[PDB]
Amino acid sequence: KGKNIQVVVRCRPFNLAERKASAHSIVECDPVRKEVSVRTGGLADKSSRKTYTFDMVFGASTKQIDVYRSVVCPILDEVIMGYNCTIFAYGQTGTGKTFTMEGERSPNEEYTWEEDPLAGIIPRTLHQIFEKLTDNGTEFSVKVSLLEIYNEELFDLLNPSSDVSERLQMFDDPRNKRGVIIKGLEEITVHNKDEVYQILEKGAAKRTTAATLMNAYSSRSHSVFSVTIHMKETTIDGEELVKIGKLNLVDLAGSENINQSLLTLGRVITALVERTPHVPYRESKLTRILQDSLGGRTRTSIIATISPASLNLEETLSTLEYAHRAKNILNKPE
Ligand SMILES: Nc1ncnc2c1ncn2[C@@H]1O[C@H](COP(=O)(O)OP(=O)(O)O)[C@@H](O)[C@H]1O
Ligand SMILES: CC1=C(C(=O)c2ccccc2)[C@@H](c2cccc(O)c2)NC(=S)N1C
Ligand SMILES: [Cl-]
Ligand SMILES: [K+]
Ligand SMILES: [Mg+2]
Repeated sequence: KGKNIQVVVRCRPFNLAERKASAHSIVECDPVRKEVSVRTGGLADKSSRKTYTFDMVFGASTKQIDVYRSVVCPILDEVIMGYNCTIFAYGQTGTGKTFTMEGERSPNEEYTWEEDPLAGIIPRTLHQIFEKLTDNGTEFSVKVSLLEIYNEELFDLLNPSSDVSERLQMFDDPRNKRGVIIKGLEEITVHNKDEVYQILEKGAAKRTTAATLMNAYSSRSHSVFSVTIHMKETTIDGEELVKIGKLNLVDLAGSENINQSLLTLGRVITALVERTPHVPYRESKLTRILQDSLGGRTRTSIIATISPASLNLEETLSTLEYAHRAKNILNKPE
């Protein structure tokens, strides 16, 4: 008892701009063999390709529901059992980190947020939480906070009584040693499924007001969306089980090459896989906050997003090489 960090790769399909220009892919996926092959240069007539094996692989045709049913539901269940799980998204801007985590809405109001097929991890997860706990006989309370880092300043994106210019501050919990205390960050209680949306949307709004202030805010900022569940399960025979589960959904700043947290994460990951005594957790806010998610007592997953365009070959390969090194990181949950 321990468990490796599981890494999945998700290629995005071509957009219309790429299709109208008869875009040809330099990427291939074999979910069955769990491999991703990349045409590192040359022709489809004859070429050289680089292959990588990950814990899971999802090609361009993969829909949100697929990702949720495969990687998220199983991790949500662990969370409901009373554990800590963290999921990430890593990749160059434009590859789908935000689609994956939050997703979007189908045009012309064709749908309600609960059935929108374009929904990503965050909302589908908040919807199931109520769907699975209200079902059985469990007393629970759910909580959410959306913390984001920009050039090492922390921003609270869900306090509708504050503005965002205000940075919050970080301190170490004298209680837990692999933890920090973020003074003032608000924790919004989601009383029921029909409250989930406005809460998200509000964060959407505060965010667009963050984009006006900070340059490239959506590309250079790290987003940590946390949902905390307090459950008091009473079995049918009548036993009381008091659990506390926490899930962190992190949308990292684009990997494309200033960002102290991005650089540190890579250095922390290097130390962990190279079994180096000192792990530079403290050299960045992101890594101190999420210290337990990297060689800690939390179940971690990294979803690496990539592009199929030949224009992004170089960045696509850095992302794979990076994600592939992560696989060797060891975590001990209980
Ligand atoms: N898996 C996908 N399926 C359909 N569209 C996608 C997918 N991944 C990315 N896209 C599209 O690509 C663009 C890149 O989106 P985004 O999620 O914002 O990327 P990033 O956060 O990595 O910068 C969006 O317009 C989005 O709709
Ligand atoms: C607000 C919001 C989302 C979020 O998860 C989110 C964004 C910013 C901060 C916190 C959460 C997500 C979404 C939500 C519900 C249904 C859906 O289909 C897509 N994507 C969009 S477009 N919206 C409207
Ligand atoms: Cl769906
Ligand atoms: K896909
Ligand atoms: Mg984004």
